[PDB]
Amino acid sequence: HWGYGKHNGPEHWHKDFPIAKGERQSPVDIDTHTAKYDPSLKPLSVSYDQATSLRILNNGHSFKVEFDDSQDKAVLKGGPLDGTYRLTQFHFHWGSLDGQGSEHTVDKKKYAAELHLVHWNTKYGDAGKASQQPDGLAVLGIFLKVGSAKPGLQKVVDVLDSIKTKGKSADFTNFDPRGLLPESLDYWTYPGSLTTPPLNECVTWIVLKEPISVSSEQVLKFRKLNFNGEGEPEELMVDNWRPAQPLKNRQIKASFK
Ligand SMILES: NS(=O)(=O)c1c(F)c(F)c(S(=O)(=O)CCO)c(NC2CCCCCCC2)c1F
Ligand SMILES: [Zn+2]
Repeated sequence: HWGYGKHNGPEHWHKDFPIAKGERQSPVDIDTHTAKYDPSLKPLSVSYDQATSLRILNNGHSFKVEFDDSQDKAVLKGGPLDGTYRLTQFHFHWGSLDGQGSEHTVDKKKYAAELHLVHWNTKYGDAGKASQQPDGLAVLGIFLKVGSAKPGLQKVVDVLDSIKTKGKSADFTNFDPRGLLPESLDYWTYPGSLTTPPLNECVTWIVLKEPISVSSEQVLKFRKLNFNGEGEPEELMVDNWRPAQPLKNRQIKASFK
């Protein structure tokens, strides 16, 4: 029943999910001047060569591309992480206009959108179980700015007209998420939470410093999606971002100087 609107959006979520007011909620503003360079952090290992995309779905909040995560096929390790995290899905958050849409901010700057690649720690066996653990998930966050097109995104944007309204899905195989990554894997990292209900405090966030560029046409297709189900009043799926939450005692670490 939650969403992003005036009566059911982020300021209301604490009533159903009191963890919304917890000590490690996400997203956050990344103050780049107070982030601590940690020379002991590892390079992030992203191993997406054998990834198997399966389907794309409009769930009424975002859209999400789900992967075969029953094998060790698309894994994140290294960086701040201990052990192996398997990719289960990615999704995006975006704005009604180019000056907003990201969840994280950088020195208060909002990006047009943010891509989240969600991974779960294999020591917990399954994504639901992992979501109940303090080190259960690792989410790789990538900012999107509007400028030149990202050719690797086009396969995603071109099927969005088939999943316009809540509950629609389609097969979506052979999508390579490597085509969504920027050149650099320099990153900030901090302990946080899911940014949607149930808001569990189970995420190690890894947010890349380098944005990708996407074109105005690509992001316009995101904005044609609908929050509503077919046959309810039309509400365009825009501004599906949670604003920055208090950092509380946490340190953000940088992998770079
Ligand atoms: N931003 S985020 O990465 O914290 C996020 C979402 F915004 C999001 F919408 C989803 S969702 O569509 O699946 C809706 C429920 O929050 C997940 N998904 C993860 C969290 C759900 C629990 C199971 C663990 C892996 C999926 C999710 F991780
Ligand atoms: Zn997200």
